[PDB]
Amino acid sequence: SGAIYVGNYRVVNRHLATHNDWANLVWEDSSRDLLVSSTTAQGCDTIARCDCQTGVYYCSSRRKHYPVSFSKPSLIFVEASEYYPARYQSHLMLAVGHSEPGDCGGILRCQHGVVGIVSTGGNGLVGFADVRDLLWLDEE
Ligand SMILES: [Zn+2]
Repeated sequence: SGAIYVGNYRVVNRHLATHNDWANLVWEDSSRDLLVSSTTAQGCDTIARCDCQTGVYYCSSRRKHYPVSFSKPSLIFVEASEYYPARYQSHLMLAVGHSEPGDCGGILRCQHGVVGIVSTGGNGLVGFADVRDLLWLDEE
């Protein structure tokens, strides 16, 4: 589990979105596994605005923060998980690392802020849904 709280936005994995999230929907994209909802309270998270490919992500299944190198956001085939069929996922970044389904929503950060959230796993890779292209999270 996990979310990004930027301004009056909450960013979650689309597959983990709640009724409240859908009742307060701003934007969602199945192909990216992202959903953004509106919040009453101001969040304090900063979205990274950069092309960094090194960062640190939180892995809840190991209670560890792992430094990782990660790929550029791309359209990648993802094998079946407990929450999606085998399919193409867009704006996805891969690293070598541990990811169980419960690790979805772990934050990946660099010196510039939040890069993305864990969205995929298996075959010894961890996949992160990028958020750095969503410049509208910074305003409104
Ligand atoms: Zn960065």
